[PDB]
Amino acid sequence: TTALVCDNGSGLVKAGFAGDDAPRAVFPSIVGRPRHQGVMVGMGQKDSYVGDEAQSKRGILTLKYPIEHGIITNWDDMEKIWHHTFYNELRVAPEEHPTLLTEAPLNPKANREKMTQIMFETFNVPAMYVAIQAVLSLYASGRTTGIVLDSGDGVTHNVPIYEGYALPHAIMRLDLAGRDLTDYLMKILTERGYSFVTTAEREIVRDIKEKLCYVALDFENEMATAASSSSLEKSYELPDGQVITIGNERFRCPETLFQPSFIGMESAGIHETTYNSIMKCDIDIRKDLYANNVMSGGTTMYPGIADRMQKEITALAPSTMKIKIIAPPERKYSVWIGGSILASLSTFQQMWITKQEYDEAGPSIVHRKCF
Amino acid sequence: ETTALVCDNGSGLVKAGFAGDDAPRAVFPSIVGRPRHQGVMVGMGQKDSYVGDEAQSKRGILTLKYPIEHGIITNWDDMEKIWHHTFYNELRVAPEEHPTLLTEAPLNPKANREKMTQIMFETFNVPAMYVAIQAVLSLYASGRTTGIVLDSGDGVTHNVPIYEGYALPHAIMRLDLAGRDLTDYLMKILTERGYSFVTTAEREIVRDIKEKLCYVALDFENEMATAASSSSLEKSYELPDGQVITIGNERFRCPETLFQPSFIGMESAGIHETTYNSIMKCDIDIRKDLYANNVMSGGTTMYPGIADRMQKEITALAPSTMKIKIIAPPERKYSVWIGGSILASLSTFQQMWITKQEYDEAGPSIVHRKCF
Amino acid sequence: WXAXCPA
Amino acid sequence: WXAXCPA
Amino acid sequence: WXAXCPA
Amino acid sequence: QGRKVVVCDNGTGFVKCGYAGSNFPEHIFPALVGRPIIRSTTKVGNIEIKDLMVGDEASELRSMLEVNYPMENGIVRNWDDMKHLWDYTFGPEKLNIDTRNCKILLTEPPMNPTKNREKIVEVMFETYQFSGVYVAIQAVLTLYAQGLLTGVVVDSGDGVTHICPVYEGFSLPHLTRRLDIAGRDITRYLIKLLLLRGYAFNHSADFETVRMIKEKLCYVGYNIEQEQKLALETTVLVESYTLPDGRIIKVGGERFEAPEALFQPHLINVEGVGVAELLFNTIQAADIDTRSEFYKHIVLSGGSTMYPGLPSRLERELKQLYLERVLKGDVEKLSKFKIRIEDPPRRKHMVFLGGAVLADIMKDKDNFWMTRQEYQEKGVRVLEK
Ligand SMILES: Nc1ncnc2c1ncn2[C@@H]1O[C@H](COP(=O)(O)OP(=O)(O)O)[C@@H](O)[C@H]1O
Ligand SMILES: Nc1ncnc2c1ncn2[C@@H]1O[C@H](COP(=O)(O)OP(=O)(O)O)[C@@H](O)[C@H]1O
Ligand SMILES: Nc1ncnc2c1ncn2[C@@H]1O[C@H](COP(=O)(O)OP(=O)(O)O)[C@@H](O)[C@H]1O
Ligand SMILES: [Mg+2]
Ligand SMILES: [Mg+2]
Ligand SMILES: [Mg+2]
Repeated sequence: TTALVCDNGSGLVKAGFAGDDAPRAVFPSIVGRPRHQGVMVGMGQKDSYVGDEAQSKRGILTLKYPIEHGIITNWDDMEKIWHHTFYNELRVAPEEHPTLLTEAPLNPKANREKMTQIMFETFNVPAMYVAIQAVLSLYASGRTTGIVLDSGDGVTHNVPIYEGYALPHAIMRLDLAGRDLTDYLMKILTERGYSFVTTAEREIVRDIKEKLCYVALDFENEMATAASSSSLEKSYELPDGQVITIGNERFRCPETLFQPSFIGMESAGIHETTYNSIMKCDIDIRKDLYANNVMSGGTTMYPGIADRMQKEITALAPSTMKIKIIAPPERKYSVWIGGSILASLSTFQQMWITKQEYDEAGPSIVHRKCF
Repeated sequence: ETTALVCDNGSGLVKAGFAGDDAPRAVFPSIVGRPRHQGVMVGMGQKDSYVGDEAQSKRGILTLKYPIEHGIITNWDDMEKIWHHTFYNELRVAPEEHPTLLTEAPLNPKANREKMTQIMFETFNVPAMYVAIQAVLSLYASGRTTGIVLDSGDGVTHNVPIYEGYALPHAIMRLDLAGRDLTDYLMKILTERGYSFVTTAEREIVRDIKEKLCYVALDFENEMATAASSSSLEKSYELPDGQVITIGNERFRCPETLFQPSFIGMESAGIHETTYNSIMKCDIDIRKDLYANNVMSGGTTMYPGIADRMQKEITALAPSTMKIKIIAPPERKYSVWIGGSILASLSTFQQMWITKQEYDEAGPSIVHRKCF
Repeated sequence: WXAXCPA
Repeated sequence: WXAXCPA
Repeated sequence: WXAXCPA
Repeated sequence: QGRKVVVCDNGTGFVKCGYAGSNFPEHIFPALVGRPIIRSTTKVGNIEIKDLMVGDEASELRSMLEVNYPMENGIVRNWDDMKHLWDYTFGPEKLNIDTRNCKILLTEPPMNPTKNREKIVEVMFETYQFSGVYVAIQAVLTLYAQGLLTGVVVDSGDGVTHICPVYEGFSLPHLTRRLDIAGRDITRYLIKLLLLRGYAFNHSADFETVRMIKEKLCYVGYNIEQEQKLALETTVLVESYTLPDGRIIKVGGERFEAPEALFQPHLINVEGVGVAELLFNTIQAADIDTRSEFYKHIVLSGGSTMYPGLPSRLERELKQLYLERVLKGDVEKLSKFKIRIEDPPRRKHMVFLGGAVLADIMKDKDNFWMTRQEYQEKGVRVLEK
């Protein structure tokens, strides 16, 4: 009667039924194992606490993210998380309904083939499909033309689009994402006087950034006002009760997106990459692309990011037209909403890939299925 | 004043040497790199700017940028720096001692020519110079007076039909597709295989890989089918770090972009189609001569089997009642420089130069009327 | 280029 | 990744 | 240190 | 100025001082501080003593002293203790230098809070009123003693380890990492283990007692499995040391596993990845043109790296990483890979050599230091970097 849409986000997993406006399962992608001897034999010990629980008891586990910068590194962890989400949380058998999967652009074909083979062989799903997060973002936004800023936890990419067609030759993928920002935040927090190394403190710093970070319209002016540090410093309460005061670090780490040179990467910022991508497009569609700029992902919720992007683009672009930035307040789950809407479409009921055709043809079929 | 220097500002490489020699005396890529890090050590205040083979050697800590893009200069400071380097450090010849010869692609903006002439006459105060076209020098090097030139360089590909003692300026076609786009497409496909390359150092690495392990395919579909049976076509390359990369279909995929520009998304035609259109636009009688002689030059046309594929495509498109011959000299890389040297050595050309007196009295616009 | 295309 | 970058 | 570790 | 410069490394465990243009340090003393204490157990006063004593004398008379360490991991705990130590070393019996017309060189650890640097520079400018000072990174102070413009430093010592790779001279700040392992910790662990053996130890002075035993007996292994099997199948590796009181202790197995914490931080409750693994990861995360040059040239700096067998373990681990994470076990292509660890004989003191050579040529020109004049102004500090 319905289908399930699963988004294997680089740092989080979103899943739910096709038709619902909100996901029914939102847990981070953590597959933790005990570090200590395994000494206790009573009430509850399990070889690998992977999943939602892992966050609660992270203090005695070596948390490892199965997916790194959009590409899977450990297949056992991914299969374990898939099994957990399908059974423990959703409690829906794979055979009952099909599954929808999404992945970042410009990914290796090996990952796609392995994922399709595992899905068709292990869980024997009746049918499935592979799509792109940006197109689902367009579907969720209810628009047919624009440029997508899919700045996820692991990968940031853009895909120019036009009415009824796309431009595969103008796709740019940047490895910079939330994980690098967290690493830089840890490094600077070290320069302040607070040290964080293990993965538990990695989660702590991730929460701190999620709660007390914002972008700066002007870097130099903000630094000068920080020189007069009497109205910008803020305090955060650690689990142990210790209080940490954060000043310039609030608006320093986000600036790494516009200044990749801070981490040492010889690349350009998101504004420069979007400008280059739009310039590579045809002249006529440049106006439409400028007039519509959709952004999505968990790395673009920092207040003031839209204003800074607008200012930078207008400064770079000619000052004779109007540039508009659209920032929906629900961009976190835009990909899932788009996937659900696409699945609900009547015309898409035949585009699925079934077991019979997959077995007769082979894993290479998915490669030709909408690129 | 005994000889002259010929410099070819290639889109990706620079060729220079004395007039009379059969081989260039200076062959280095056009790279103007600057440090990207901060610098800590104190016993070094070295060369804020880096050019030439030095830049290639230490490319790992520099932001390499090509001064020339698709045949048109973008940064004049970099070009002047490379000119100074080539003149002094490598050639070690003062500009005043001998004149200089410059070459450029056809259908280039007049602003570039005027700026180049002004800089050459003002900064280095060269006694005289001239501006020419790479294709005509290719003809001079080939020792022929009639044919069609396929000057597929690193930045620009163009054709210029010619006849005995005259040219056809109204049948010149210039295509922006060149080696740089091929390298970008190769990077994109290498990403689809599983190998990632973004920065300029890996750009040079992929350029070398293409230079060493790329070839054209007579039939695309047959080659793809044989790739489906991938047990005799895959080849391995050794990276500087020691990692080994296996390349299969990518060897014969990127070159096909020349015949199928739609791969990159450009709404244009292939080299075969453009040459056919250019020859058709010419007069009927000279079509036979143009078919009988087809000179090609440039660094983008060294792929083995390219000549055979071009011959097959042209014969298929052209009527099957005459003979089409492709001439592929094994030294087409430096054909332009050889032609420039031969032209400079010509006695009749000793008076066609442009000197400082006439340039100053007339102005920069003189070069525009000098042989178009 | 200056207008149209990059170069 | 396999070559270039980690993943 | 002040936070994390002693020093 | 007086054309007089003294180079010091006010580290954590030991403090070294000396003049510029000197092959070897003139004076070497440790950082020991302790107020007088009387132990009812045994021993009474024999010779003279003072209320506050530090320096080498502590190493000989710690029996009747409450020895404490002022600095660990290169960070400030006790301002007064460091002030007393600085007064002692600057007194007329350790250095005997004129503060008002002298210059000094300081080597603070990389990746430390700016507060320590600010406090130390302010103290030097105010309490002692030095005309000028400087702060340098261990990278130059090490690579400059043998003429190397490129390499990776694995400097390890009391406190924490650090790494500061440099390619063609230019710095690479984004490729440095810190771990919570050092000699002091290896000591805490020789201790939990000899405790198991059945000996009760304190944390006042015996901490210094185990130093000599670790220096003589403790050693690192080549292969953990073979050495463990040898230990459990044989008892020839047993050895002892004569304690100051004449007591004799047996240590045959604990002397081997203590250094293993360097490659296995799990043993001491640290989520580390290993020195060799960390080095491999750091090299890999860089660009490509620099990986081969970094591997070719590598240095083993610091007194805590003088353990016998560390170079062999490190090179073997690096080769294993190269084999497994790159070639997937293809040994044939692994033969040509080459590594040459740089282990100068003077690995006990190399930073002082670098400072001396730096001051040899960086003394005539006055545009190098933080001159006293700039201190009196506001909007100051971060003069150079
Ligand atoms: N409220 C927030 N503010 C800033 N960053 C956030 C916030 N919520 C999540 N993030 C960041 O966005 C990431 C969420 O993962 P995400 O961006 O959605 O990758 P994906 O798009 O592939 O699911 C997290 O790494 C987190 O650092
Ligand atoms: N041995 C080679 N094999 C294949 N391509 C090559 C080879 N050498 C150069 N090339 C290609 O030819 C280009 C340079 O040739 P070149 O003629 O100097 O460009 P230009 O016409 O602007 O002077 C390079 O970009 C490179 O891609
Ligand atoms: N031979 C040794 N064996 C084991 N550890 C040693 C040895 N020599 C020194 N160490 C350890 O190295 C630490 C200090 O080394 P060092 O680098 O000289 O301190 P610093 O960095 O201030 O110069 C000492 O605390 C000691 O525990
Ligand atoms: Mg995503
Ligand atoms: Mg050329
Ligand atoms: Mg030291």
